[PDB]
Amino acid sequence: YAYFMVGAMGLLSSAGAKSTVETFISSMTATADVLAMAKVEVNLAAIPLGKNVV
Amino acid sequence: AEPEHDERKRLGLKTVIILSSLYLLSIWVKKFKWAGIKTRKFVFNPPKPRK
Amino acid sequence: YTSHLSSKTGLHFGRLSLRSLTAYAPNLMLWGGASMLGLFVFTEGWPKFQDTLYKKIPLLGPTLED
Amino acid sequence: SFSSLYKTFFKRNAVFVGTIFAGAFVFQTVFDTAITSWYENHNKGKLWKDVKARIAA
Amino acid sequence: PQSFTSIARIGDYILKSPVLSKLCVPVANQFINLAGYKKLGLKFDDLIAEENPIMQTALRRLPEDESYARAYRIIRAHQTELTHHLLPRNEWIKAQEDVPYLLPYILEAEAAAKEKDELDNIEVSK
Amino acid sequence: PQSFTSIARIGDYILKSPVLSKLCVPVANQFINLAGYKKLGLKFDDLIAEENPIMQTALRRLPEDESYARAYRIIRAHQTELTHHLLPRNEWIKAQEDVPYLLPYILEAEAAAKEKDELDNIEVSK
Amino acid sequence: GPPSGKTYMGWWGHMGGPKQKGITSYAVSPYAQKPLQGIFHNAVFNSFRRFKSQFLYVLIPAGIYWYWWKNGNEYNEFLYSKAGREELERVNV
Amino acid sequence: MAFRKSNVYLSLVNSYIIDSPQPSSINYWWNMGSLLGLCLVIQIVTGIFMAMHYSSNIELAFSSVEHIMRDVHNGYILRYLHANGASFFFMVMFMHMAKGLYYGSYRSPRVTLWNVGVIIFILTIATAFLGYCCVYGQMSHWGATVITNLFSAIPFVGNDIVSWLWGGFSVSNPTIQRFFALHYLVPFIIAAMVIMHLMALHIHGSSNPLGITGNLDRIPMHSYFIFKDLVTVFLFMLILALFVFYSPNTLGHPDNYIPGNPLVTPASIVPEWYLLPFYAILRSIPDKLLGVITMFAAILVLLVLPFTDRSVVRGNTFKVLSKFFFFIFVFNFVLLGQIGACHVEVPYVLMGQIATFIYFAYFLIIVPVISTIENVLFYIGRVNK
Amino acid sequence: GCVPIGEAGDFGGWFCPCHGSHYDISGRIRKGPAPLNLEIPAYEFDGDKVIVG
Ligand code: HEM
Ligand code: HEM
Ligand SMILES: COc1c(O)c(C)c(C/C=C(\C)CC/C=C(\C)CC/C=C(\C)CC/C=C(/C)CC/C=C(\C)CCC=C(C)C)c(O)c1OC
Ligand code: FES
Repeated sequence: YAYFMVGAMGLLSSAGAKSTVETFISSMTATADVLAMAKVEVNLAAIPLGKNVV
Repeated sequence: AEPEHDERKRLGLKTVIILSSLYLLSIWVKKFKWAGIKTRKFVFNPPKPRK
Repeated sequence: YTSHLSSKTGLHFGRLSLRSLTAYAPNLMLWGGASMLGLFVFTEGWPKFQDTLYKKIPLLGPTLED
Repeated sequence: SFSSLYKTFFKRNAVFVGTIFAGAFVFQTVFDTAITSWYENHNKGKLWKDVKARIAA
Repeated sequence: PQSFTSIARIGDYILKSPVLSKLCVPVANQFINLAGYKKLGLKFDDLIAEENPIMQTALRRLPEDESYARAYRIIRAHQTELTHHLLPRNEWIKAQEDVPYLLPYILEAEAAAKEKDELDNIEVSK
Repeated sequence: PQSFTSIARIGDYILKSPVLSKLCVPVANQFINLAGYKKLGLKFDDLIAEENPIMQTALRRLPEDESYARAYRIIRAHQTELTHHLLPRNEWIKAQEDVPYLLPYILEAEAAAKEKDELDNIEVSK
Repeated sequence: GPPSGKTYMGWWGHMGGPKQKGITSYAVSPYAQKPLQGIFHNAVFNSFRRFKSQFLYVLIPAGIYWYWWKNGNEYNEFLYSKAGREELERVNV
Repeated sequence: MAFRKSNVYLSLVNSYIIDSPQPSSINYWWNMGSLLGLCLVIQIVTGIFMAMHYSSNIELAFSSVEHIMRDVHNGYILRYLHANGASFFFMVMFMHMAKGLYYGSYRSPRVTLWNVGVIIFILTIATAFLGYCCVYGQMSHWGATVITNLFSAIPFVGNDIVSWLWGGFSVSNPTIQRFFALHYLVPFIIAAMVIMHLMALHIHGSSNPLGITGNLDRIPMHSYFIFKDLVTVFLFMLILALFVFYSPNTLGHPDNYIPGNPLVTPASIVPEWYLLPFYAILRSIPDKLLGVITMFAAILVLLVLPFTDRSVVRGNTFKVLSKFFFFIFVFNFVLLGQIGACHVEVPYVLMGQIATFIYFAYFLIIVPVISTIENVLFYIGRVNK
Repeated sequence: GCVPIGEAGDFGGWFCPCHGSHYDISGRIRKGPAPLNLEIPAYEFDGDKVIVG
């Protein structure tokens, strides 16, 4: 019984610690506004032969 | 003002339940291992007055 | 034993002996097992690790749908 | 008898920690699912899941 | 911190006079009984701060048979305060048993220390 | 860290062979001459470090006179290096008097330490 | 404080080094000493003898690596000097 | 009992500063290390006074540095002092390590000190890279991108971890904000590690240059050695002033003074002077995983130098071959940095690969065989029969 | 992850300034620690223009 109480404490503490670590780490991950997908258009008809367009 | 209420309340409910359970468990364990000293006794038997 | 007892010396790098390692082999083996078990426990948000965890346990963890 | 349970689970710390972690994992998942379900059905028509169906016609 | 020489002077002055005694001793006993240490097992020869050097010398001067009793009283008090109960109303300290045995061992040492600390700042004498 | 059992074995093997001895004695002498420690006033029986407990046991076995002389030599070396000078060319440690006085007190204890580290891991035998 | 582990050096009075006897250190005090007793003789002579006694130990490595670096450089600029088709392609390619 | 040993707040300073039995024969390198610590503290102070007037955006980070260098009363002194104090800090850091290698300090008594020191080293390299990213010049941005992409070598977790640390698909506001916050934080952790280094040091004191026991005579720090640290720090302060006033841009490169532009790259991408040795070995071995692992191998080898040398006689003052090999090692290091700074061409690749081989070999195999030769020669020469 | 310089290298294509990845005119690694060729993004041509996203 005593060890089962200690184990319940350990299990709940582990769940809580995992959740807190998840919160703290995912606070540093990519934000929402940094998720802008970029579409670009290039005038190929204006590109000369011996030139690189970037 | 805070387009984050739904998940805030859900998370709060989860945290409250987890913490209340852990509080009760901790109360129990403190009552447990502290009992090793709370129930002790002392029987003072004075020594023989020799010096 | 008259007279020499024919002692033999076990292999050892100072302190650890072959006997101790033989005794501890399953212990460390499933200690590594438990360590990786806890590692799976700790990680849950990685889409790669979540994707890996979804298939191996399909009767307990079918939680991906919106 | 509980002697078997003790000598298979709580005699050895390695298995004890393994079981505590596995139980933590399964508990976390099932607990999250249950709490989300309860918080959901507790508000019928207050969550966008049914509003998106109601608006559709 | 406040030496027991001044306390002794004020106490003698208050107690010697009849009218102030009659007006002040009735409330002192009620004050002590309402204080609290009496029931929990403390004698007033123990509750004082016992860390400053002059009290340290006084403690060093105590005979064995009182130091041991003081040790028992303080440890039992620690225990009972730990368990949040109170002692049963049979092993308390009676009204007539709160006798000060540690007071003279403080007054003598305090007088010696005070009248030695002054002796250095002596004058040419005349 | 490297025991003197292996060093002694290698040394005896090199010295026993006559041709290899004729090959390696002159280079050894010239090396120890250019080593730069005879002049400043050191015997090689001191340069060995004093962190291993076996070294502590070795020193604790020394007689009084050698320990005192070693102390004098080491402190004088400290001072002379502090000055940046070298000793005068009268007390340079002569080659013929670089006797080994401490090696046996290393080997005698090293053998005991090795057999202690071995005998613990004995087998039941037959 | 709790007792600590064994140590080969202590504080003043319990250094723990081997006990010595017969050593007799002297002094002169700094005020009545005229600090720069030797300031040019000691300087020049000791500096030059110490430079002599530890000269090779830096001359040899520095010279070795300088020769190496010079050879590498000279080959490098020989590569990019009217030799990019005959010498470059036989090692680079 | 004297008040110098009663008050705890002052008892500590007594035990570490006022009275500590340093050995008699100490040369100027221990003072070199103390000067190093004082350089750290002046760097921290001027860094705080720098940050009180520094923005933290990415469109407003270069403007902040030009503002602090041009349009603030007595400001450019601060910025050049921070930069050149860092460069001198790395100079003295390498000098302190070289002394440690040479004189036998890394040996058994202070393995913990050696470990804490190499931890401080990797921390310091991280701090310098972070700060060098804080400027967001032209080449600094490329360096940040390269290092934050180094971790992509790890299998399986190669794109998740970078996407976490980088905080985005490209170097942008979160990246620089994160880098600046870390660059501010980590020096305090360095200070904590310095405290740990001191505690692990004082347990057994310093070592004699002769490699001999120092438990015979000793003299206190203050009134003898405090003046030695004072003179060496006066020398450092004057040389640093010479750099920070007369010739400011000599311990660096003239590319940080360029607005960030993820469109073009300089002709040659080079780190600052104190990283070229740890950059040549990257071009050395042409496997991405091999390079990423071999950097940390180049540090772990310093970790494993203890219980590798096996000469019973500490130090390299009395081992001609060992000290000659040490000097060829130090010239190897400088040659490695130089060969890194120059471009990758036909002879240079062979130069660098041979340099890496002989460098790692000196750490691994040269030291033990040379040590055994030294021990056996010493044993045979002085004995006759 | 550092831009190769155009019209430079050992194969007339691209050269990594960081540690020398010689990308041919096709765009494949020849010499250098780079283990993969340079990945080609998705695109859809539309007449005299093109869109990439
Ligand atoms: C913040 C950086 C550091 C500080 C402040 C520091 C501080 C000190 C101090 C005060 C000493 C005593 C004498 C001296 O000043 O040199 C010392 C000695 C020493 N330090 Fe450090 N140190 C630092 C970095 C390192 C590093 C990175 C290493 C090794 C990787 C190291 C290894 C040593 C060693 C071996 C000694 C030996 C002293 C002896 O043998 O006599 N230190 N350090
Ligand atoms: C902890 C306090 C510190 C602060 C507040 C601080 C702040 C700064 C700032 C603002 C810059 C310039 C930012 C930029 O140019 O955009 C900088 C640069 C730098 N810092 Fe720090 N710093 C601190 C500590 C350190 C330490 C401890 C070191 C290394 C020992 C260090 C090394 C550098 C280096 C090398 C640069 C070079 C980049 C440039 O020249 O600006 N800093 N620091
Ligand atoms: C592209 O050309 C190059 C180039 O090729 C190379 C090699 C380099 C050289 C660069 C390097 C060698 C990179 C080295 C840099 C690092 C290793 C830094 C990496 C970053 C970190 C390690 C972050 C550290 C931050 C922390 C907060 C550490 C965490 C702290 C902990 C865990 C302690 C917690 C505290 C307590 C009390 C427990 C260049 O700079 C460069 O550009 C010119
Ligand atoms: S970045 Fe391409 S080889 Fe260096």
